[PDB]
This record gives sequence, structure tokens and C-alpha cells, in this order.
Amino acid sequence: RIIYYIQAVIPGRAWLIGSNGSTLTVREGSKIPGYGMVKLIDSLQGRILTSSGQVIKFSQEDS
Amino acid sequence: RIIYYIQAVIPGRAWLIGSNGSTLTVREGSKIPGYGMVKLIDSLQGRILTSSGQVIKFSQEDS
Amino acid sequence: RIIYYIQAVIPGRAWLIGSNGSTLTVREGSKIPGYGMVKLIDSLQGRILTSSGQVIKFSQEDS
Amino acid sequence: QQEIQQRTSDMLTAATQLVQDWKQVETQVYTEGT
Amino acid sequence: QQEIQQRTSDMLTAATQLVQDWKQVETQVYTEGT
Amino acid sequence: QQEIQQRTSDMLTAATQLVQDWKQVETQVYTEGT
Amino acid sequence: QQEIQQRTSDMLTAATQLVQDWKQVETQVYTEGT
Amino acid sequence: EVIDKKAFKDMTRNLYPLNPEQVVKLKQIYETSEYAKAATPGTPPKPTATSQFVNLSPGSTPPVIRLSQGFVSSLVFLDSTGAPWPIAAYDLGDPSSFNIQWDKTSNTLMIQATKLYNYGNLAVRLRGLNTPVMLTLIPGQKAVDYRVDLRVQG
Amino acid sequence: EVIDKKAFKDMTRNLYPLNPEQVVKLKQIYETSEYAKAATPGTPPKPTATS
Amino acid sequence: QFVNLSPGSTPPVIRLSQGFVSSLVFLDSTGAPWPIAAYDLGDPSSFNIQWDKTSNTLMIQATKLYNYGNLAVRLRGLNTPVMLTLIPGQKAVDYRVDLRVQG
Amino acid sequence: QFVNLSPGSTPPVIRLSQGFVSSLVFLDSTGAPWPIAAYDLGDPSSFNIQWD
Repeated sequence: RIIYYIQAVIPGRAWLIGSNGSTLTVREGSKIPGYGMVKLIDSLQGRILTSSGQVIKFSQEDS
Repeated sequence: RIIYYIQAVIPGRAWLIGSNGSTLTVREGSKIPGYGMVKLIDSLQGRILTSSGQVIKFSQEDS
Repeated sequence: RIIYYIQAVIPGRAWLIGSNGSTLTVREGSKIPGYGMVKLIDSLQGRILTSSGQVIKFSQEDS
Repeated sequence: QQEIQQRTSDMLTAATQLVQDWKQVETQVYTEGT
Repeated sequence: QQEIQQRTSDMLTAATQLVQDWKQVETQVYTEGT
Repeated sequence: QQEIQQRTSDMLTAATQLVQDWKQVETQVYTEGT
Repeated sequence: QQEIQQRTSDMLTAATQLVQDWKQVETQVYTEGT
Repeated sequence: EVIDKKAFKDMTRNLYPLNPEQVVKLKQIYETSEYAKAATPGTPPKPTATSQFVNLSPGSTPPVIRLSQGFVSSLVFLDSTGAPWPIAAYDLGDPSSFNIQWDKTSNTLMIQATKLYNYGNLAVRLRGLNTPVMLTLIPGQKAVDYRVDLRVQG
Repeated sequence: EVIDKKAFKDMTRNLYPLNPEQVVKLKQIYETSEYAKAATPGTPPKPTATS
Repeated sequence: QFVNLSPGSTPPVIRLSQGFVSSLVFLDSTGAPWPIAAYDLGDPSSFNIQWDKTSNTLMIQATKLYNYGNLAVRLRGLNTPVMLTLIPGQKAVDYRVDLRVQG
Repeated sequence: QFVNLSPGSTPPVIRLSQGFVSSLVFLDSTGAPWPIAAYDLGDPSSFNIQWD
């Protein structure tokens, strides 16, 4: 399916890139396709919590 | 039907754009077609209250 | 019939425009055709009181 | 009782300021074009 | 009781600062191109 | 009790430093190439 | 007891030295060849 | 050895008297304060563009321009056909209240109001006209004219 | 630790002696002062063109 | 956006931010560039404008947080001046705005 | 990265570090170099740009 990776994160926003190359930016309450509703943006440690229980991170060899 | 989105808001005024591309500006007591009478303009949090119970906001991917 | 709209107002005077495009200026005691005798000019809130009970205002999309 | 005189001093300064503001009338400016 | 007057002094400085900030209006700038 | 006032002095210096740091906004720079 | 304050003075000098050492960031140098 | 730790904690405390969350909240009070300073009383005026017809008869009333302090209103002058009509000269009473920008050849005057509630009048002489055109300038209304088109009879 | 909170609140009151609503009402009082200064006594004259 | 110069339409809105750059480019109804003849900025203490004196692109930087203003732009072929309103501090920032002018 | 100039796309992001140099090179869709006409930098106290 599609996998999203953190490109940049500040307090408040997060810029994500997908495996198709599309880029998005999100805030605390926002819609993400295929993942659900954003519950918490943690600027430290690079973790994004999602309503489906998933955590959005950096690519492992690109982080 | 027609959906209106907040383009800009200050205390007092609000500039809105429709799905047809038309742009309007409103104050506290003003007429909006298809929504009714404006009851409260809340400059913080980007919400507009309408006499029909509807809340006017920003577009979700454009906000 | 003819509808008059407030173009400008200061304490004392008021400049009005009609639906035919004619422009007039009035003071506290003055004659208006089709409305009667002016009773009170209220520079705040943009209201003009008339002897026939009518209130002269701004155009709603032009105010 | 003495409040009349303190009030006289702040009021005196404000009224002098108001009248000196009402005194000035400035000359008009004419612009020529070619 | 005396707190009204200390408060009057910090408040006086802040209100004078606010009104002098509200006084200034600056002239517009026109740019010509060729 | 007196600790409120010593704290007021270190805090006063730090808050003045913070607000003066928040005041400055610098002009942008445009570079022309040929 | 007074040792806290002597320690405060040597420590104050060392920490001021450390923070002023952490402040400086120097501009990069570009070298052109022909 | 606890002497070292106590000096270190009081030392940290003296060096940085404000916590990070305190920096965040002090920052938050400050933005609310500029927003309160910058907020506007009442409702702001509605920005409108208009078009008027100018009568040089000895019975009509001179036209009215709604202005605002610090804002720019552009007056562009056209004849009966709709072509531009260049300006020969102008004469402004009370220059401490208004600011006019004008290149010495065009047909557009650009006016900014300087005071809040002081109103005035202004005279414009066109190239072909002998009759001068008088306009009245009122600031501080519930609408602001961003651009006014004036159709002249001649 | 409550010493720290008390110092922070007295500092906030020292740094900003005026509340936001007070800033808004002072602005209203002030604009009302210019409106009262700039108003004209009696009625203004009617602007006319003659021949 | 599309700019209508009818005497009933509303002037367009530009969303800004303090310290950030917004680019304004002027195009016609088809979309070709229209070089700028002149501009006039009210309140320069709130805005900073760069323009080479021939192109059709403005670079606007906001100086203050919540102070809002207006702008006048005169194009090369047009007689009607263009009026814009400038609002900072929104939840979106206009990085580049394309304006289709009717002519 | 590929930069899309559509009025729906998002602007690209550059990750930096203090005191380190990041090089940006501009190529077209084919990959040939595209020379620079001008540039405009906001906030010059935080970034320094070198450019022949």
C-alpha cells in the first residue's frame, strides 16, 4: 500500500513524503489518506501518532 | 449546493471564497446566500457561526 | 418608488444618493422628496430618522 | 476642596494644548504639469 | 492603599508609550520604472 | 520572603533580554546576476 | 556554608567563559582559481 | 562532594533564571499583547471600487470620496467616451491631512489620508476644461473607496 | 518551588501593566478623543456652485 | 486567482507572514506576463518590496505581525490601477500568487 | 527531488545544520544545467549564501 516518511518536523507542523514521491504537510488535526486521523505530533524523537495506532517515522537509511 | 471557505479573517471582517470562485467580504451583521444570517465572527480558531447552525471554516488541504 | 442611500455622514450633514443616481446633501431640518421631514441625523451607526417613520441607511453590499 | 486647583492645573495644560491646536492654518499647494 | 499610586506610575509609563505609538502615520512611497 | 525580590532582579534582566531579542526584524537582500 | 559562595565565584567565571565560547560562529571562505 | 552538586544546581539556576515553559508562556503573553495593540476597534470599513458621473451644472452637488487613514485611494479620470483625460494641474487645501502622488503627465491622482477625522476639498484642472473640478474628501467611513472612476460630461 | 511561580506572576504583572482588553478600551477612548476634537460646532455649511 | 475590474467586484487578498517572502507575478487572461510600470506602497514600515524596474515580479516581505495594508500597482498597457489588500498572520501563507488580469 | 510548479503542489524542504554547507544545483527535467538569473533571500542574519 503507501508508506509515508517524515521529511521535516517542527512543533506544530510535519512535512511528509510518500513512496510515490508526493509531498504533504500536516498539523495537529488533519486528514491522512490510508492512516486515519492524526492524534499527536511529537517534534522530538521524530514520531507521529495516528488514530489507527501507526507511528510515522523517517526512512531508515535516509534519516 | 455551494460551499464557502474562509480566505482571511480579522476582528470584524471575514473574506470568504466560494466553490464557484466568487469572493465576498462580511461583517458581524450581514447576508450570506444559502446559509442565512451571520451570528458571530470568531477571529481566533477560524470559525464563523451562522443562523442556520452552520460553521464556516478554511478548506482542509488549503488552511 | 425611489430609494435613498447614505453616501457620507458627519455630525450635522449627510450626503445621500438615490437609485436614479442623483446626489443630495441634508442637514437637521431639511426637505426630502418622498420621505417627508428629517427629524434626527445620527452620525454614529449610520441611521437617519424621517418624519414618516423611515430610516435611511447604506446600501447593504455597498457599506 | 484642593481638588479644584489640582484639576485646574491638568485642565489648564489640556485646554492650552487644545487652543494651540485649533490655531494653525496652513497654506495650500499648487502643482504644475508639463 | 499606596498600591494605587505605584500602579499609577507603571501604568502611566505604559499608557504614554501606547498613545505615542498610536500617533505616528508615515508617508507612502511611489516607485517609477523604465 | 526577600527571595521574591532577588528573583525579581535576575528575572528582570532575563525578561528584558528576551523582549529586546524579540524586537529586531532585518531587511531582506536581493541579488542581481549578469 | 560560605564555600557555596566561593564556589559560586570560580564557577561563575568558568560558566561565563563557556557561554562566550559557545557564542561565536565565523563566516565561510570561498576560493576562486584560474 | 554534595558541595559540588549544590553549587552546580544554584549555578544553573542563576545562569538561566527562566525555564523553557516559562519562555513559551512569556512568548504567548507577548503575542497576545501585540495582537491586542494591533486590533481594530469596531468593524473595519468595507473595501469597494466605484464609478460616478460628474455634472458641471450650477445645481448639482460635488462628488464625495470616502477615505481612511493610512490607506491609498486612486482617482482615475475619464471623459464621456471612456478614454482617459489627463490632468493639467491640481490645488490641495490642507496638505497636513492628505498626501498626493502624481506623475506630471498622467490622469491618475493617488491620495492617502493622514489624519483620522479631518475632511477637506481638492481642485483639479484638466487640459481642455476651463471649469475646475471640485471634489470633497471625507475620511473615516464604513466603506473605503479603493478606486473611483469619474465620467465627465465633455 | 512556589517561590518560582510567584516570581513569574509578579514578573508578568510588572512587564505588562495593561491587560489586552484595557489596550482595546484605551484605544477606544483615544479614538473618541480625536473624534470629539475633530467634530465641528453647529451645522456645517452647504457646498454650492453659483452664477 | 482571477482579477475582475468591474466596479462591483471585490479586490483580491494577499496572505503574508513576517520575515517570509511572497512572490507576486502578473499575467493576463491567457497567462502571458505583463511588465509593471509602477507601484505604490502604503505603510512601508510594515512591508519591504524588491523589484527590478522592468519585470513583472514583486518580492514582498512583511515587517510587522498583525498590521495590515493596501497596495497600488500600475501596469504597462492598462489605464485602471490595480488595488490589493495585504493581510498577515493567517493560518496559510501565500508563497506565490498568480493573478489573471482580464485584459 | 523533482520540483512541481503547479498551484496545488507543496514547496520543497531543505535540511540544514549550523556551520555546515549544503549545495543546491539546478537542472531541468532532462538533467542539463539551468543558469540562475537572480535570487532573493529572506532573513540574512541566519543564512549566508555563496554564489559565483
